[PDB]
Amino acid sequence: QEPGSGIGYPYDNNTLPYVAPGPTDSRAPCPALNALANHGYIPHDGRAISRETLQNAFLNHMGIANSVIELALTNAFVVCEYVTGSDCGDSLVNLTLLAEPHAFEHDHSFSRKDYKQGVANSNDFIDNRNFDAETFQTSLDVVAGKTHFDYADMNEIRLQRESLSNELDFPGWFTESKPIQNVESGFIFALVSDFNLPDNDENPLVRIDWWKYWFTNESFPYHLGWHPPSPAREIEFVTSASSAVLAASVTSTPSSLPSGAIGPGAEAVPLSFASTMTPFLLATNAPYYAQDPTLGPND
Ligand code: HEM
Ligand SMILES: *[C@@H]1O[C@H](CO)[C@@H](O[C@@H]2O[C@H](CO)[C@@H](O[C@@H]3O[C@H](CO)[C@@H](O)[C@H](O)[C@@H]3O)[C@H](O)[C@H]2NC(C)=O)[C@H](O)[C@H]1NC(C)=O
Ligand SMILES: *[C@@H]1O[C@H](CO)[C@@H](O[C@@H]2O[C@H](CO)[C@@H](O)[C@H](O)[C@H]2NC(C)=O)[C@H](O)[C@H]1NC(C)=O
Ligand SMILES: *[C@H]1O[C@H](CO)[C@@H](O)[C@H](O)[C@@H]1O[C@H]1O[C@H](CO)[C@@H](O)[C@H](O)[C@@H]1O
Ligand SMILES: *[C@@H]1O[C@H](CO)[C@@H](O)[C@H](O)[C@H]1NC(C)=O
Ligand SMILES: *[C@H]1O[C@H](CO)[C@@H](O)[C@H](O)[C@@H]1O
Ligand SMILES: *[C@H]1O[C@H](CO)[C@@H](O)[C@H](O)[C@@H]1O
Ligand SMILES: *[C@H]1O[C@H](CO)[C@@H](O)[C@H](O)[C@@H]1O
Ligand SMILES: *[C@H]1O[C@H](CO)[C@@H](O)[C@H](O)[C@@H]1O
Ligand SMILES: *[C@H]1O[C@H](CO)[C@@H](O)[C@H](O)[C@@H]1O
Ligand SMILES: *[C@H]1O[C@H](CO)[C@@H](O)[C@H](O)[C@@H]1O
Ligand SMILES: *[C@H]1O[C@H](CO)[C@@H](O)[C@H](O)[C@@H]1O
Ligand SMILES: *[C@H]1O[C@H](CO)[C@@H](O)[C@H](O)[C@@H]1O
Ligand SMILES: *[C@H]1O[C@H](CO)[C@@H](O)[C@H](O)[C@@H]1O
Ligand SMILES: *[C@H]1O[C@H](CO)[C@@H](O)[C@H](O)[C@@H]1O
Ligand SMILES: [Mn+2]
Repeated sequence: QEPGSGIGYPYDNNTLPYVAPGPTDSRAPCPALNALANHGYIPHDGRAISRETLQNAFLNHMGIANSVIELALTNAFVVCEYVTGSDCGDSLVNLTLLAEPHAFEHDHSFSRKDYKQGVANSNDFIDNRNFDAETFQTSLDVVAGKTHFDYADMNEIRLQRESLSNELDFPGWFTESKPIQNVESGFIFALVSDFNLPDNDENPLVRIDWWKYWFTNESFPYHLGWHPPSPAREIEFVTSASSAVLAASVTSTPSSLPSGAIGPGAEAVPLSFASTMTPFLLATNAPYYAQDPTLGPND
């Protein structure tokens, strides 16, 4: 928000306004990075981003401690080297390259289509990067009529998304990514679980309106009473939440789940790519921004 607005106070004492991305700006397949870039906490153009810039942006403006993004930074730069063909040092070339498929970006996302989702031909690919309202609605509908959801509900959401993706993706494309997705499940609990409930740290419940605002608008749900978690969330909270989602009892089993969908997941680890492997082409679509309504500087 505008720095004088005081909207972030006393949690964020140095806010910057929302500015929609323009057609030449680089955006990510990540709703967090996109929100940060829309506020200029990382470059508004989404280019040439250092680790420290990301660390400070997350810590000071989202209540996410450095520990939470350690592996994410490692993988961002692994993917940068893979996509660009050379070491990216400590300047991430852009956000868009993070949508390189079957890498850090993965199938069965909560709010993005898959790279080969619903394509008639094997060489076809689509926008697996920008927010997709229809896709996100398939996640939201699992918790329809609710204001909050818990670990078991999140497990049901990711199963629905796995089922849909496995059915809709071009044959042979779908690849399960439980470890990375469920770190992201933990990220959702970390950012938009309801800290106004007495047992939030032990038993976090996601506020659906907060989640929907963050994902749809790629800005922060301050108007809904959200604020950055304080103290900043740490990695322990995230991986615990991740394990709790995958441990939760499934009471509704979708059909067409991949092998081993139900049950614990492997620890997320550093990515690696063969030098022989050429990257998949990146979707080239202009960056998504909310248009129904468009957002003001304080939104
Ligand atoms: C340097 C830090 C980060 C990097 C490089 C990064 C990168 C990514 C990438 C590549 C994806 C796409 C995966 C996919 O859904 O196919 C993604 C998704 C996601 N990210 Fe980030 N991320 C970072 C930090 C965070 C943080 C701190 C949060 C929240 C606290 C966050 C929230 C999410 C969520 C919820 C998704 C899933 C979106 C969906 O499934 O529709 N990210 N991120
Ligand atoms: C974010 O950065 C990535 C990585 O640099 C950009 O993707 C790459 O964009 C270049 C064009 O600047 C593409 O190069 C072109 O490739 C074709 C086919 O190989 C070739 O015939 C052309 O002469 C040219 O070299 C490159 O393919 C592409 N990389 C991938 C894997 O898709 C991306 O455009 C950047 N996005 C933004 C919004 O800044
Ligand atoms: C995206 O952001 C807009 C702007 O903040 C949301 O629309 C507003 O919602 C706030 C409460 O968060 C209300 O005070 C305003 O009356 C609304 N204004 C307008 C112009 O509609 C919108 O709800 C957000 N989208 C989602 C899905 O959360
Ligand atoms: C991205 O741009 C490429 C050319 O630069 C196209 O070949 C791709 O199909 C893809 O096009 C999509 O996004 C662009 C924005 O660059 C739109 O102009 C197209 O209409 C399309 O949606
Ligand atoms: C914001 O400023 C107030 C008043 O000076 C202060 O009490 C608070 O600690 C500040 N918040 C942060 C996160 O620095
Ligand atoms: C989440 O899981 C990690 C291991 O992946 C632990 O280090 C952390 O304490 C939490 O249980
Ligand atoms: C790890 O931490 C999470 C979040 O604090 C808990 O919900 C979980 O039960 C475990 O203690
Ligand atoms: C990972 O951690 C979660 C949260 O404590 C457990 O519920 C799960 O069984 C696994 O050990
Ligand atoms: C069985 O119960 C779980 C508990 O959350 C739900 O997520 C599911 O929809 C089904 O009703
Ligand atoms: C749906 O079915 C699966 C496998 O049959 C169970 O693991 C799940 O608990 C739910 O009943
Ligand atoms: C229980 O929930 C799962 C996941 O949302 C569905 O696949 C199933 O149809 C039932 O409603
Ligand atoms: C979230 O984190 C837990 C604990 O490391 C994993 O088991 C899960 O697969 C996801 O990566
Ligand atoms: C990480 O691992 C891959 C193999 O999966 C190697 O090709 C790469 O060079 C790095 O060691
Ligand atoms: C990268 O590009 C090579 C050819 O240069 C392909 O063979 C490969 O499948 C990938 O698309
Ligand atoms: C979002 O932006 C548009 C202009 O692009 C306005 O018409 C709207 O009222 C809101 O400010
Ligand atoms: Mn994805």
